[PDB]
Amino acid sequence: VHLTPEEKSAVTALWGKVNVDEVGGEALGRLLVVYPWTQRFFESFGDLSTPDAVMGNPKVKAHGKKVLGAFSDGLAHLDNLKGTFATLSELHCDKLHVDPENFRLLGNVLVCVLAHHFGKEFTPPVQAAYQKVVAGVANALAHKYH
Amino acid sequence: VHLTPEEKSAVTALWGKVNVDEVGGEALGRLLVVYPWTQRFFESFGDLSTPDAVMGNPKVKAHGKKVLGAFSDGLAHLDNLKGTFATLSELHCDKLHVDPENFRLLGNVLVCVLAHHFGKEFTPPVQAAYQKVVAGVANALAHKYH
Amino acid sequence: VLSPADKTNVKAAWGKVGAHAGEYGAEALERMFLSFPTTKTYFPHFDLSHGSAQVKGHGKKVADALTNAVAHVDDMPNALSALSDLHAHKLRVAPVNFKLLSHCLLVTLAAHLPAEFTPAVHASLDKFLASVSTVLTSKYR
Amino acid sequence: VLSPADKTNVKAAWGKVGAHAGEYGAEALERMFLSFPTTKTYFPHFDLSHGSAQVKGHGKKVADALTNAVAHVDDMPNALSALSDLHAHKLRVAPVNFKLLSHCLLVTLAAHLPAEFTPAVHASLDKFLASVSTVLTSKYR
Ligand code: HEM
Ligand code: HEM
Ligand code: HEM
Ligand code: HEM
Repeated sequence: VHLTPEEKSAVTALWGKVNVDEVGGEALGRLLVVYPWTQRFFESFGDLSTPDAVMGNPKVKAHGKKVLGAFSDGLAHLDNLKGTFATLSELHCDKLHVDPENFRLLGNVLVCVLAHHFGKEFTPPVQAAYQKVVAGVANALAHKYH
Repeated sequence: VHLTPEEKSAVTALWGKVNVDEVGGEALGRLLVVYPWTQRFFESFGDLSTPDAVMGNPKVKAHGKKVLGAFSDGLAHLDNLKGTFATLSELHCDKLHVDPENFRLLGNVLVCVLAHHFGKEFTPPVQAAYQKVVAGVANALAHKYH
Repeated sequence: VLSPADKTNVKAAWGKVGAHAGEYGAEALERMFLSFPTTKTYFPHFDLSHGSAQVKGHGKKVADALTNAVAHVDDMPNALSALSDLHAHKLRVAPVNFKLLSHCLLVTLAAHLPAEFTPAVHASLDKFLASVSTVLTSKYR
Repeated sequence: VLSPADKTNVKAAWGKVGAHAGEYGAEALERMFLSFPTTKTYFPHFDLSHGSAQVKGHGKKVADALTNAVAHVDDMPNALSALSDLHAHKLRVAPVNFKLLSHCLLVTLAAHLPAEFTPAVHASLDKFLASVSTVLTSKYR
């Protein structure tokens, strides 16, 4: 219903070259820069006064590592995305109160980061594969909301 | 996806009072008046130049009747919307070239029509049930696009 | 932009709303929380039960702000300046949610205005709520 | 609104595109048709095959329009008047599709401008494309 075998292979191969902590810190930082309203959950993270401040903020980087690490572990279960992220869905809805729209935006920022990081290697077909992935992850994270 | 039993009862009970032919014409006509761009799929229907012309256009009323009739039949298969609309999904993509984003707008317009026609009886909980339904039908109708 | 006909339709429709604006405001919020659960993520500090005084109070402010917007339809950005500041820098509601509430406000008006919610008025009201939304998110970045 | 920094950021990044206008435009279109298939419903009779002259030609028109907008960032509504008439009255592309194309254009620029695509420029380019999209859908209704 989503990824074809060639698409899964493409996602897996590219991801095998990703510095998860690095991409995570960068995607979260970019999310907070490009869509500043997402800063609302991180006032306790300190300085987010400018883009350089956000990107250089240690707590923003720390959080991006956590977020992308859980995203990365989920790429090993592209056949059970809803189940894989169920407990994080409940958590984000029941305790964190994070609007699922934020997952969709982070998803697209991740795609822009991957395109910036990999250049031409991030071909249109590879992008389409990753678009299904970020949409699936975002849908799975939003599934337990009530 | 996944209406509760109370929602299912609410959906069925309200629909027993709907004049499918008329409500369909009203919803399709409003879709064309409120979101004018949707008129480009009805190039051959005649006068759509003004609100009164759209709302009184017989081909619009007739088509609204066919459209809502298919939605109506789907109400009998709420647990299998994708399978129920697979054939029409393909038709709408391969032959009609209709952007599925319009299915969502029509669903919202139908909700406004039911609210306008039924008044107070279209309570917040009945609305919520119908919101689940219309998104499920829109999703089912967009499912076979490629 | 809002045409002379749209502004006329809006004023007439909201004029019929009259003193019920606050009650309709709270109903629109209730409709929103039940129809689009994710919107509740912005009010974890609220009792969101049917009849809730918190929802009634908030509904009253939302309605009053729109009444003020209608009264300044030709000069809307300034009338809503403080609310734009507030939503852009404190509340930080993702833009998509304004579309959910606008839709629920339309549904609320439709359920209460059998006579005035004509196709033309529906169109004008939708444009009006979209412009209010645009204004309220105009300082986001 | 596009701030002075946004405009500076946009002019510099887009300036870098230069001669690759039609190439980047075609690639953004291909990225959209592949990632978001529903967008192909607006090009039902187009030869959408990889490297097709039709997509290359349309990509170039799209990028030249963007170049025109950047050159007149201070007054886009006027600079894109004909284009907004066309999209509003003839093409009638549902508004959501502009976000899809804008995202693919951003992805395209990211993949081709390693040096220039900083977080700040990323934000400015996103604001710019949203602003162009708003202008192109301003006469819809
Ligand atoms: C790919 C999407 C995402 C994944 C898989 C993810 C994953 C995680 C994980 C693994 C945690 C740790 C929770 C714990 O320690 O029990 C977490 C916490 C959290 N997440 Fe998400 N998340 C995602 C996106 C987001 C976004 C977009 C936001 C909001 C902009 C967000 C806001 C939070 C917050 C506020 C916390 C609490 C952190 C703290 O208390 O220090 N998350 N997330
Ligand atoms: C609840 C969602 C919808 C349902 C269930 C539905 C159902 C149908 C059905 C049953 C037909 C009859 C086909 C035939 O007899 O051959 C049809 C045709 C058509 N539909 Fe849909 N439809 C939906 C929404 C829409 C929307 C929102 C648009 C466009 C904005 C659209 C545009 C059309 C067009 C252009 C035709 C062909 C009309 C003609 O030339 O006769 N439909 N649809
Ligand atoms: C028609 C669009 C809207 C209007 C006119 C509006 C107006 C306002 C007003 C007047 C207030 C009170 C300001 C004050 O106390 O100083 C407010 C507060 C707030 N609004 Fe918005 N709003 C709108 C849409 C939204 C949406 C879509 C959401 C999120 C779903 C949202 C969430 C809130 C929140 C969380 C508060 C704080 C409530 C409290 O703590 O009492 N608003 N809004
Ligand atoms: C950044 C946004 C966009 C820009 C700058 C843009 C620009 C243009 C221009 C310059 C033309 C050529 C007009 C002429 O021949 O004089 C055009 C045509 C067209 N556009 Fe748009 N456009 C945008 C987005 C969209 C979107 C999102 C869609 C649909 C997914 C779309 C679908 C079309 C179609 C179908 C045509 C007609 C092509 C043909 O028949 O040759 N456009 N656009």
